[PDB]
Amino acid sequence: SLANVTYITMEIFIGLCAIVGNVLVICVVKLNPSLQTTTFYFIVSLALADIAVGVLVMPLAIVVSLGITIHFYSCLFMTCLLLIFTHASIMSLLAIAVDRYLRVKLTVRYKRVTTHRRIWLALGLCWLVSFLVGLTPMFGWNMKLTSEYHRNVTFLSCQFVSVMRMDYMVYFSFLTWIFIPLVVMCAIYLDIFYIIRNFKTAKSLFLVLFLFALSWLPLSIINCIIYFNGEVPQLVLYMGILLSHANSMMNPIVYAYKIKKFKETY
Amino acid sequence: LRQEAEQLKNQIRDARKACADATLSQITNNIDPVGRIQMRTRRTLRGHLAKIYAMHWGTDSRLLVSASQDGKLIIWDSYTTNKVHAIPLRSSWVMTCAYAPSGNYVACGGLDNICSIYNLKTREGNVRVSRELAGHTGYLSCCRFLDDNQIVTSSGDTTCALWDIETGQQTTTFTGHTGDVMSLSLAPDTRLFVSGACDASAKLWDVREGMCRQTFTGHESDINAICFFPNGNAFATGSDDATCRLFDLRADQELMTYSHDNIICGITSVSFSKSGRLLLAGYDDFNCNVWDALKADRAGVLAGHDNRVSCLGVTDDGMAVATGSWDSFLKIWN
Amino acid sequence: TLSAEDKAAVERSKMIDRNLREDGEKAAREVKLLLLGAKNTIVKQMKTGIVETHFTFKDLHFKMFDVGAQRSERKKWIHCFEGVTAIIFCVALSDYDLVMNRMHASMKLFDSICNNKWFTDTSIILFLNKKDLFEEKIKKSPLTICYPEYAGSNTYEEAAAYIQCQFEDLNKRKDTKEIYTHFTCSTDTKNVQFVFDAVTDVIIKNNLKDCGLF
Amino acid sequence: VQLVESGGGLVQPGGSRKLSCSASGFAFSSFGMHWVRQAPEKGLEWVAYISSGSGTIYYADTVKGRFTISRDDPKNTLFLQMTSLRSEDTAMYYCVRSIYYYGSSPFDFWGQGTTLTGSDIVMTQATSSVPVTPGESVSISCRSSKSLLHSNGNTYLYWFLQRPGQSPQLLIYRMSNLASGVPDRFSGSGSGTAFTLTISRLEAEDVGVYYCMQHLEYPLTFGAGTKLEL
Amino acid sequence: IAQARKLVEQLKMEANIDRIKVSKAAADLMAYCEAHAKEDPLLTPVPASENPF
Ligand SMILES: Nc1ncnc2c1ncn2[C@@H]1O[C@H](CO)[C@@H](O)[C@H]1O
Repeated sequence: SLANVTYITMEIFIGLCAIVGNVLVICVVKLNPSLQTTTFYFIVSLALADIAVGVLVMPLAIVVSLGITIHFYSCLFMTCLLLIFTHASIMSLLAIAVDRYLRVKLTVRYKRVTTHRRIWLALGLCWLVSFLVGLTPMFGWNMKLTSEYHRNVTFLSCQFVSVMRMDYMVYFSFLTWIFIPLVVMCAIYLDIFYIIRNFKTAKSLFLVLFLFALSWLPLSIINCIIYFNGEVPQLVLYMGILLSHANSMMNPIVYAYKIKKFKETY
Repeated sequence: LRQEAEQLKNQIRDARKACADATLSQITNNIDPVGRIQMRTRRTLRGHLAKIYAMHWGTDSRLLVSASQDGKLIIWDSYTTNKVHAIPLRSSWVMTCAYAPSGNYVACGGLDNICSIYNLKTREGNVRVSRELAGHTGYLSCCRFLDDNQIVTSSGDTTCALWDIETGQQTTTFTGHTGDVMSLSLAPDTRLFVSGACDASAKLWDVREGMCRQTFTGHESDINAICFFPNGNAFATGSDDATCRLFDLRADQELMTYSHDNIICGITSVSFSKSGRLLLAGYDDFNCNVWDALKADRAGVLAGHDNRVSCLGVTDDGMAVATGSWDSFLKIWN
Repeated sequence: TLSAEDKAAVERSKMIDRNLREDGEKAAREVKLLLLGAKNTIVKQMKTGIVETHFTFKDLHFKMFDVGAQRSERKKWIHCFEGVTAIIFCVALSDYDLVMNRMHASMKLFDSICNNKWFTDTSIILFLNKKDLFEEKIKKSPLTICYPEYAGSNTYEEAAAYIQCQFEDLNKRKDTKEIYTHFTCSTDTKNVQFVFDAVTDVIIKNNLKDCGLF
Repeated sequence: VQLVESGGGLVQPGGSRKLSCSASGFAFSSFGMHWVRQAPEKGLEWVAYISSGSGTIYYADTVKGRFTISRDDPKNTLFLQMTSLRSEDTAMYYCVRSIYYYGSSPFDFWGQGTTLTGSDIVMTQATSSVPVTPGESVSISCRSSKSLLHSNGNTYLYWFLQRPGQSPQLLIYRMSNLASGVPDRFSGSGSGTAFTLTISRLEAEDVGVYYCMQHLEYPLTFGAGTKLEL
Repeated sequence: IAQARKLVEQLKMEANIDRIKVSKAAADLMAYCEAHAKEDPLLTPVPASENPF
């Protein structure tokens, strides 16, 4: 296991880069009551989703890498938490992008139509949806539907490809919650670019979209190769998982730090 | 006419020249320094949302009142970081605040030219306005309670006035300044007071008969703050020329000049300690220097504020000092 | 821990904090416009000490602080208005022949406002008042009595456009603020329409700078 | 400032009755409210309490579960809902307002009062009845089990005066403090365990029953009663 | 002409007041701080038992 060893260690350092920044953000909001407004609410929801990656996802992402012999329903529930809070980070990125889209489409009415009550309802809605997308295989979409042999096997080894269905990853993980948000986020940022003109501001929108694409698209096409009967090496399969968690460590860098109000406090 | 007043200006000058035989530095060069004063923030009051412009302590050295530009007067329990009262204001433009010696009243004022007195101990339990004073034509700068019945106010129409809370009309008017009067300070015996103005001159007034006794000059810029010594025989002024100066009511001249070469910005608030050994001045470089008033040495820096320091005040027992600033934060230092 | 009365004192302090943030978003929702310039004509048709006028238009609440009654020094209270959206500045056009020159006193006031530390980020709306009386005055007297370097025709369109270009020439840090220039009409109500259109562009930039885009 | 309690009267033990009071003359939403029960020819008993904004609600252990207390701030009406009544609950019910901040005087006003027909600090009065001639200074002793001195430095004991035929009146709200509207002849001193109230002059208005109350920890317990006679 | 009535006799009433020497006048400022140096908590840091902050 000359490759698995370097994977596990790098998951912690990226892992602990993530958890320091997001905890910092939550305090900064609570220390400054001028920052307790509409704008910073969405940044709190992105920060809390990335804290849950640091304390839940990061221990559980190592467990499935060692293949420890555990119960089938225990290994599926451990991988169920790998999808609740990573998809919660993606849905929080869409909530910020629609929040910036209301700023250029509503104008004057933005501070009147959007109410503090409505922000919790919509943030909570996104969080709720994310919880259910991570809890789909346990209610009848488990791997046992593919073969009758897997129903008799109990106390197997915990491998992500052995418990999680290749089907769910390509059509419900990728096409509904990775592909549809990406095409929307491209359409929002393009529409902001046309209304700000009627190179310094063009790179601000392009960088935000570039890091989202770099973190989730190399892993998404690995699931397409395995489903199309291909074979992938594990040198790049481990690097895809790393990049899939690197989105949490760059969220306070690209969203909180660019805010000039935060830029003074920190 | 003017030639008779000009020759007696030299009559003030040569008597003052013969009065100064030595300096304060030549007396205090043979004493020990107080040392590098390092003091930290013990409490931070985070309730406000706009710039803090005025802050006054209480007589029991626990309750303080802070005035800000969002239209809120908040009474703070500085021991437990609590909000005893929150008083909404009729005009959001507030530049001064005051606390009664009995603790039953507070005052506020600003660009509305109106000094409002709020009652704190009423039967109904909510803070309500007790007396509305409106006789000035210039913006209110500083107000200080004498007791529950009379208050002295500073205004921007080059006048100071003495009021009466019960009648609601001023009894004495203090005239003679040419610049905008920016500050007040009440003496420990509450018989006489000073006022710093924008004519680079501060004048000492009598409360009883209402006449200016002495006139002090020396600054090359407008004065923003004033405070008596705890002895009551001296006071200090803070101006916009990055220079603090100390006066004596008996010597009637300059004694010490608190300035540094690297300080350029002006001074907003100046207060003394309990013993008068430490002078605390709030500058506009986002920090607050502590000046040893007998040695003209910066013995400590208070650099915990994001924006400029606008108001500061020391407790009656000398236990703590609170600093207000434009970043909506009150910080109690000890 | 705490006693039975200290727990209720902290609970009282928490109930105040939910009323401070309730009033904080109420005040930040409304828009503040400082009204400078020597003024009284624009406020009577849209509707001692500082006089503030509260009015609403198209579901937006405006407030205009008229500080024309302040006869004191402007330096001691101009930093109290740094958290505003736009300074409404009024220039009369019929005082160029009247006299110190009354027209040149407006440019001295305009130079001090734009070069302030506290008004660098804040936009400035410029109103050129009494445009009807300037048309009769420019026919009887030339504009060259004020400016010896005056060039071009003496017609009303060229003279009014000539005054405007020096007013924007006094602006420094042109990337930060934008000066909106309007000619006042006494009969029509288009003056308050220009204020709403100008303040919409500022708060869009204010909303975009909160998130970090623009 | 007045409190008029509505409701009350005859009721079966199987019945349930609702008690409410009318608050006027003060900012009702900023004041916490209490219900205090006075049994016939017995001491005062605390029932329930609501904080400001209905944040924290406490109950007495004997009436917990059976009793419900609620308030309506726009209505300025405080409600008590009683669902199960025994033969012990037949008593006079008073409503008390109280506000809590630094230097505050809680329990400062008492209602008129309507009639209805384990680890607690026990307050005991050493004397049942002391007949006092006017002009002679006396001390009324209140004895506690647990020490009322707290870490922040103020002892939480409250002195009340029951004039015959009227509502209770607060005289002294904490030790070395005096309430408003009370003359300067009332003076109190305290210790770790034993507390006393030292009056100097006596008049016709000073006769009655004196109750000491504690506010250190819920539930609040009153004194037995020190009657004075003429 | 208004300064002839007010400003003329105002400054001469400020002229004929007694002044002590500044060596003696600043000695009272020096001696006041030495007399109260033990009672100023901002100069000498008090222990945290009696300190409320
Ligand atoms: N093909 C895969 N093999 C192993 N783990 C995967 C795969 N696809 C997704 N995951 C896991 O799911 C998480 C996000 O769904 C990833 O960070 C990773 O832990």
